[PDB]
Amino acid sequence: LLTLDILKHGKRFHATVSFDTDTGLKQALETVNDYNPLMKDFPLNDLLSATELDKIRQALVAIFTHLRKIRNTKYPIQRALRLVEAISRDLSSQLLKVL
Amino acid sequence: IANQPVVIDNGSGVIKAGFAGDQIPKYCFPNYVGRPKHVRVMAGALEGDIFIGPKAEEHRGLLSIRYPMEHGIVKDWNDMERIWQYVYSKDQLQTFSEEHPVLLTEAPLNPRKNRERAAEVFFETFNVPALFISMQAVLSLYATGRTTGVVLDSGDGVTHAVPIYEGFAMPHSIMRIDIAGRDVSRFLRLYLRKEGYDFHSSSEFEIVKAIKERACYLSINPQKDETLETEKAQYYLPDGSTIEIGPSRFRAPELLFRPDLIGEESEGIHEVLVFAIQKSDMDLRRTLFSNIVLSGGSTLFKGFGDRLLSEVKKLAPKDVKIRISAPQERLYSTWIGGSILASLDTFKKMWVSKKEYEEDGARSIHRKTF
Amino acid sequence: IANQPVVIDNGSGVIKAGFAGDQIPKYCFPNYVGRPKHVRVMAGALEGDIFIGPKAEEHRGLLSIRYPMEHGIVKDWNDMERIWQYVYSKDQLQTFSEEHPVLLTEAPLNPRKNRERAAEVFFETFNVPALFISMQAVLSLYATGRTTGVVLDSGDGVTHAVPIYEGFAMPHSIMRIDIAGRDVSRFLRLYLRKEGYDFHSSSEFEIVKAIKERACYLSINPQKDETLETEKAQYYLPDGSTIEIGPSRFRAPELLFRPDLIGEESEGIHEVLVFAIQKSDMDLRRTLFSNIVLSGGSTLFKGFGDRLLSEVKKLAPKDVKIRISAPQERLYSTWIGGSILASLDTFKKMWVSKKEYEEDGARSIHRKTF
Amino acid sequence: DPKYADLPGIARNEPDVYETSDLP
Ligand SMILES: Nc1ncnc2c1ncn2[C@@H]1O[C@H](COP(=O)(O)OP(=O)(O)O)[C@@H](O)[C@H]1O
Ligand SMILES: Nc1ncnc2c1ncn2[C@@H]1O[C@H](COP(=O)(O)OP(=O)(O)O)[C@@H](O)[C@H]1O
Repeated sequence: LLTLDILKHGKRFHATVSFDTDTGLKQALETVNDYNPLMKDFPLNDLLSATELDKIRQALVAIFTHLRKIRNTKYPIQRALRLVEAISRDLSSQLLKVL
Repeated sequence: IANQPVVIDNGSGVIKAGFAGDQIPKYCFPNYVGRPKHVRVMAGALEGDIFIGPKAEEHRGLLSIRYPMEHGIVKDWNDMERIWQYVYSKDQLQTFSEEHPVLLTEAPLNPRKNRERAAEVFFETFNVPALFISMQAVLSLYATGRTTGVVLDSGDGVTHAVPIYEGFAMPHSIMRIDIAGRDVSRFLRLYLRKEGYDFHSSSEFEIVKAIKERACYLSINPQKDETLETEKAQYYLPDGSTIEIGPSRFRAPELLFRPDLIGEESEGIHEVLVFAIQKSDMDLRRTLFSNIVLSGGSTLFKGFGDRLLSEVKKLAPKDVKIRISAPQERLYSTWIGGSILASLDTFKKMWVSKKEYEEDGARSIHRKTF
Repeated sequence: IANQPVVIDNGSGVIKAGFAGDQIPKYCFPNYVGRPKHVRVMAGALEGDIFIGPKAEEHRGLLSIRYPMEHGIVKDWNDMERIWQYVYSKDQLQTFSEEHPVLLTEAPLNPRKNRERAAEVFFETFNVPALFISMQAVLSLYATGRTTGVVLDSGDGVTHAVPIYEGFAMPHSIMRIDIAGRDVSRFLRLYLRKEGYDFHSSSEFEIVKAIKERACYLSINPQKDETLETEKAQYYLPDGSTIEIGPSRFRAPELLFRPDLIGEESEGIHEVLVFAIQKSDMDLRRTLFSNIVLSGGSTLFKGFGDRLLSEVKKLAPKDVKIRISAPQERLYSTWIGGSILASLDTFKKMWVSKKEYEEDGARSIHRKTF
Repeated sequence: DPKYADLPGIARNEPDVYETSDLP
């Protein structure tokens, strides 16, 4: 920050203003922390680590209950559908795995 | 495509330009077109008909200068096209018009037609990839490293005060008055006619501009100084003549603070600043008084800001801290700020697409005007 | 899942919230949604389109204020949701809306829809584990030690009187008028217009509130100062202007004691309390006259206690001892009572679980309303 | 400074901040 302070003292406002507005760090931290509780501790490992059909269903149950944190995370609708289709591909992968 | 964008300040008397990402405008030349008014006989004479650029000042005793932009509004569009092509000429930038995003400035509250026609020029004659037109105030705030303030500038033809609070501009508090540098110079020319010098030619008018920039100075109390005789500066013409100015050296830039002298019911520059503040809200008045940012070449008068403090202090409420910041690069604040805004990615998310302009036209720029 | 329940004093003038067990409410920000009025031009300006609390109190001039709740009844649910989200935000609590029980107060006699929609918000948008809606009278008794008394609160939007005796509330004796602090500020605004000072913007409405809180008092007599036409005490504005008032710093708060000035037949605050006491049982009058509790910010005017005493003394039967307990926490009494109630364990039995609401709905809230 | 010399017109030797005095 002191470097930016020196630049502000030397009035070389190009660097300071570009560093304060062009760095997408602000919206990045916002959107990242926004999706932080949903993308945290996801039990998808249970599907890829399941061997029994019971565990397949149990993994789906736990995953779908974990997926309820949506309102508090603002995840995009269509992108959520994309992740859903990825979930089913993990499902079908484990289906042929147990199969 | 997006190469290094170009910033052009259409100063109504001095156009300032250069690329973005720079730090100073290396292309500063007065705004006019000088055509010769004499007869050509000797082969091997000067070159070309128009004389935009430094060649004008080099051979001003031949030309017949014509100003294209009067009071920020362009009258002779062909001259502005020639000037803009001269900005892209081999002596100024050497780039091609189809290579850079253009950041054109504009005096606030200019007629709609001015923006429209400028769009036509930059997208039909020049085929620029992108174009953005903004206020001159915002740029000065960028160049002065701030976010809140009242940019009170004085270009060569338009003075105005734009109060911007925390990056949010208040449009209904914008005060614009068309009395700047050219009117100060014109009034000084009239005074020299009454002093017996009869400057009436075009080159003589730019000599008057040189006098205004060098010998005038502002008053403190024009009556205290009116009752007493003054220095009576001795300015030397390029010919070698000698001119004396007398009390008009302080009476000439009085037109800014008082347009009654030129016979015009309008407001002073102090009234513009004070009204521009008071047209806004109440919670912001104190902060706007504490942050007054000047710019514009016609604020470089010696002894100007001190009189501005006495004037605004005489008008503003009791004991409010009025704080005027006047940097050294006032002449290029709009350019430097244009370089700052044009050296960003938000600028890419802020200009007007050439395709979108072709699809829409005037409505496009009037939507993205802010 | 529960750890330190979140007490929320959903007041139409200022929302006070914090965790349970806290002796003092940590966050008391005003109840309004501030949206900007002036376009953003300069990049790097303020972020977001919704300003709540501390930010919408410093940049007040830039904003337009929309009160969500008026007269204890929510108008825009969107705004209340945003304010509650602000309460759980990083700058206020850093908690989740699923880990703490929520005690949200409410004025008495509000429509059922407020209770329904309030719980719908706290059970659908927020996945609150436990919600309990209370009265804004019992809580003041809790935070004042007493268990028998007449709670006479005057918030910014709704004043009422609830006679509670030995922990038993007598609901049929509840009197409630919808004339409070908002109306006093608004009527003060009309008095300034009659004194030549207009205010129409929403951002300048809080300056009217500022005048009220810093310069309004209550005369012990309505005519001993009326025809006297007293001095005009000056009062400074946030910019540096000057307002002299005179007959409005006492004429504006008499709207509480006589709402005929606003053009509405109703009962004054004194008649609210006296009628709430007289509607109760014959044996319970002396204990209610000797136990009067004050709450709400409108009960902070100068000379309010003396006026309230003299009015009740005129309306009460002769020689009855009238004691009006007036604590110093009239603004935070209801909240402190909420922090006490939520810190108990009977509150666990008093709330509503999430599945309770899912299996029942609004019915469960109207069941545990008292 | 050289950057503020190379240009034609610049306020050389002038106070940059104009402000009223203290004693409010
Ligand atoms: N040292 C000076 N003293 C007084 N006036 C000056 C000085 N330098 C420039 N000016 C005035 O400033 C004008 C330059 O106009 P300018 O402010 O550059 O317009 P813009 O800022 O819109 O380019 C000149 O015409 C001249 O009248
Ligand atoms: N010191 C004061 N003197 C007089 N009135 C006040 C003072 N402070 C606040 N008020 C008024 O009382 C209101 C306080 O709101 P409050 O009574 O808490 O409403 P609520 O109970 O609905 O939150 C403020 O909006 C203002 O109208």
